[PDB]
Amino acid sequence: SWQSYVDNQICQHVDCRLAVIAGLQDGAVWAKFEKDLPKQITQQELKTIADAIRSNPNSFLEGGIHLGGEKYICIQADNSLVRGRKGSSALCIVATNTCLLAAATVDGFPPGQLNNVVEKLGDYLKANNY
Repeated sequence: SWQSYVDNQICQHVDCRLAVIAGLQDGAVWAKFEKDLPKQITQQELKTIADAIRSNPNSFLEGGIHLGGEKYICIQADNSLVRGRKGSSALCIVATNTCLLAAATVDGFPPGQLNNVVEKLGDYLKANNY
């Protein structure tokens, strides 16, 4: 299931604050895991991200990356990979052929392990034409 990808492939390999798989066209949530977020992740947040990663990755520089009612400052943005930080919490977002994959880790978790896990799942999905 989509939820098993979130709970196992992502959140048993990193210590998640959040993880989500959503549709790249409409931001529909296919699966999600949350820890202790100020607000539940919304389709509106996901669609905003999807539209920016598809049409203008620079938009994340103005006003940040909003997910779970939290703002992450952008440290990397292009049409298939966006990364951010909120304090010592890292965020990594990938666009596959059909999906947005996003995960953020608890305070202090190594950003590179997060990036490696998300990018690896993205590559698996892309290799299956997802």
